[PDB]
Amino acid sequence: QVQLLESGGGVVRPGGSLRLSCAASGFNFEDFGMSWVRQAPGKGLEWVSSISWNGANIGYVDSVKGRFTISRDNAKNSLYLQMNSLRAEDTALYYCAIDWYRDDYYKMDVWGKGTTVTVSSASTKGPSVFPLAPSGTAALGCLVKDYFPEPVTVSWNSGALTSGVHTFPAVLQSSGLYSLSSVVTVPSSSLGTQTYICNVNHKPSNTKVDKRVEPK
Amino acid sequence: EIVMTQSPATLSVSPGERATLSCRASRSIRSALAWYQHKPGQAPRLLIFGASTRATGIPARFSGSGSGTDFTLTVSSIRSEDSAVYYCQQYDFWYTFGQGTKLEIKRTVAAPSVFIFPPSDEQLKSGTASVVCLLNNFYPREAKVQWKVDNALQSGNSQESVTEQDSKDSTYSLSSTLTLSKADYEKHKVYACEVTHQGLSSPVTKSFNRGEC
Ligand SMILES: OC[C@H]1O[C@@H](O[C@@H]2[C@@H](OC[C@H]3O[C@H](OC[C@H]4O[C@H](O)[C@@H](O)[C@@H]4O)[C@@H](O)[C@@H]3O)O[C@H](CO)[C@H]2O)[C@@H](O)[C@@H]1O
Repeated sequence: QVQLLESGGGVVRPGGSLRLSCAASGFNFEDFGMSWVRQAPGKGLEWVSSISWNGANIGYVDSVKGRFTISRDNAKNSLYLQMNSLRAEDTALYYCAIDWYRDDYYKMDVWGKGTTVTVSSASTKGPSVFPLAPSGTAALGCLVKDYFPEPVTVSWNSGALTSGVHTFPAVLQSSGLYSLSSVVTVPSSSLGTQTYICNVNHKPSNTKVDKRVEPK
Repeated sequence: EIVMTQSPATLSVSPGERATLSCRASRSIRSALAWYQHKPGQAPRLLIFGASTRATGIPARFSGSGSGTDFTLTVSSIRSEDSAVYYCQQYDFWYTFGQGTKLEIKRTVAAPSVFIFPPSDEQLKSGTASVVCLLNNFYPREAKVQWKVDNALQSGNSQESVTEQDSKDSTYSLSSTLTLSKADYEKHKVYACEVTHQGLSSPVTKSFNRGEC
């Protein structure tokens, strides 16, 4: 389908810089104005910047004026955001979205999935994955422990198992590292027959783990 | 800069009823007001543009109106899938979102299903033991978890996490993780998780003996 794909997020020190990109496919990129919209942890959506279809009108939220620069490359169907002098308030998930069709009408019904920007001095650390082993209905899961920064994604059976899955929000431990669990409830009779594997992916540290959860 | 003020901040409404959400701009934005639904884990979804025009595929139970500074969204025949944060957004002069209204679906009371998980042997190799207690599919959100180690009440060594409201059955789930050193974990035998919730006749305890089964 129509798609926007953000990339370039990661950990950067306060005062540092980063360039985000947003690749468009499935439509005439050159026909649409584009916006960056962010969501800081525990806060609401905040519009950041916009560049019209032909680059004639460019806008910024006041708190990023002089620090961020939006641009586009129609030949590469790509939108960019150069983020300088990064502050803690810039820590957020960054979405790209179309806004207007040319100068005719507001549309803004196509959004990306977001890329995560973390403004921190701390180091990147991949998680450890431990099984939460089962003991009519059974429960099992995976413990994803001691990673930085957010986020991690967890699937079960490579996305085949979705019903009954609860992946918890991460908690910040006193160590400064994050930890979460993903659990699933399954029929107790299928424990010896069906195989259960959590698929943990922590992109910032290039960690991909497939853990088998079996009865003890 | 235009200030968008949304009210109420939070809302808890049972399936089938209706809720009205309010949005105010600090100066006139004419009709350039949009409404968005944002479910946790998904990208925002446009509901309304032009103050009163449903976006493509949005059902008639989403109704928007307003002009100038005052706007409302009314959501009728509310369903469990409507659990989300709802934002207004002015687009008369660039773009500004309101702070949002978090809509919870007030389903009937549901007691937690409680499970306890001992540390894996693999984790004990690292020198830390994580004991996890799971409270599954309960409503309302408020629940108390107490850890007992050899009948000694624990304090300060646990952390809780609550899921977002389930879009299908409107329940919550909660995990409490007890963290101990391997040395502390191997000193004791009985590890217990005691759960209190309004849907339970009496507090429920799930426990295990270290090294058994
Ligand atoms: O046209 C769609 C395209 O425009 C942006 O959104 C519009 C935006 O305008 C706010 C004000 O900016 C304009 O002022 C600058 C004007 O002067 C120079 O000559 C040119 O750079 C430019 O034409 C003024 O016209 C506007 O009042 O805010 C609204 C957002 O909904 C749009 O009207 C982009 O976001 C969009 O892609």
